[PDB]
Amino acid sequence: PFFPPLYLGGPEITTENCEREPIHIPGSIQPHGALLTADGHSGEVLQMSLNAATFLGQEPTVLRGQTLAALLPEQWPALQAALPPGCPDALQYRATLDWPAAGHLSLTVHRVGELLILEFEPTEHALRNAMSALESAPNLRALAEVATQTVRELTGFDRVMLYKFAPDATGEVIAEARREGLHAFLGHRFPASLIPAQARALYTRHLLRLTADTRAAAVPLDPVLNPQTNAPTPLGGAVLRATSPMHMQFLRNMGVGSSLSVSVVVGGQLWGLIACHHQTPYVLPPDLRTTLEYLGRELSEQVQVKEALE
Ligand SMILES: *C/C=C1/C(=C/c2[nH]c(/C=C3[NH+]=C(/C=C4\NC(=O)C(C=C)=C4C)C(C)=C\3CCC(=O)O)c(CCC(=O)O)c2C)NC(=O)[C@H]1C
Repeated sequence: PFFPPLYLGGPEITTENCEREPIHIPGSIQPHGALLTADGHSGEVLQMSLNAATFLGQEPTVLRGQTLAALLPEQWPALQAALPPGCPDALQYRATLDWPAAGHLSLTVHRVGELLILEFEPTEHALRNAMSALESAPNLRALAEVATQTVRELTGFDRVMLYKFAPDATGEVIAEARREGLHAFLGHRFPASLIPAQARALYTRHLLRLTADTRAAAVPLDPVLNPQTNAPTPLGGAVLRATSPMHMQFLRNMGVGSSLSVSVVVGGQLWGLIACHHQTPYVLPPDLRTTLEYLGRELSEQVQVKEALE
C-alpha cells in the first residue's frame, strides 16, 4: 500500500520503503517541458506547472483559469473529438504548434477521467529500416544486439542495454551498445529492489519513461491537487512527470545525466527494458521517442517469436 505523496504529508522515501513511493502522482514535472491540466468538458485550465507561463510566454495571471478554446483555438475542436469521456487513458491526441515565444512545440494530450493532461515540449525511412532489422534478426541474442545497436544509432545515446527480468524480478544486462571507454555491464545482474514492484507495475501500463537531466529539480504543479477531485493528478501517462528522487540519485552515482527506457511486454508481462543512458543531460526529440515506442512494440513481438523458435 502506497504512502501518501510528499505534498499530502507523506514521508521522504528511504531504502526500507522503496516500493511504497507513489511514483505515478509526484505533483511535479521535469523542467524541459510544461504541463497544463484542463477540464475535459469546458477546457478551463485547472493546473499549471510553475514554469508553464514562462515556458509558453504567457502572463501567470492570464494562464490560470483560461480556456483551451482561447489558448489553443486551432486544436481545441480536434482535441475534444479525439479524446471523449471514457476513452482509454492510453489514447493520445498529438499536434505540432508554431509558438513564437517557445518555437515549434510538440503537444501531447491524454484524458484521465474528466481531466485532460497537456504536455508541451520543443520539437525539431529510418523507422522502416529499423523495424525490418529487428524482424530479420535470426535468434534472440542477435535480436537483442540489433535492438541495442539500432536504438543507439537512432538516438545517439552513450549506452543502450537490453535489461531482462528474471522470475524473481532481478535484472540482467543481456546485450548492450556503448560508447568507447564506458565500462561493460554485459552479464551483470542487479537486485529486484532497484526497479521496485510499483515501478514494474506502472511500466506494464505506460511503456516509456525518462529523466532528461538527473540533476534538475522537479517543477511543481499549481494547484498541486486536481480541483475537480481534491485529489492527486494521475501522471503515470505523462512523460514529463518527475522521476523518483531515489532513482535520480542512483543515476547520478552512475555518472548518468540522462536516462530513458522502453518496456518490452511479452504475454502481458514485463519481460525487460530497452534501457538508455547519456553522460550529459539530453532531451531525446519527441519524434524520436515515438520511433522508440514503435520499436519497443516490434521488439516485444519479436522476442515472443524468437522465444517460440528456440
Ligand atoms: C530504494 C529504491 C531504489 C530505486 C527505486 C526506483 N528505481 C526506478 C526506476 C529504474 N531503475 C532502473 C535501474 C537500472 N538502470 C540501469 O541502467 C541499471 C543497471 C545497469 C539498473 C539496475 C531503471 C532502468 C529504471 C527505469 C527508469 C529509467 O529507465 O530511467 C524507479 C522508478 C523511477 C520513475 O519512473 O520515476 C524507482 C522508484 N532505485 C534504486 O537504486 C534503489 C535505491
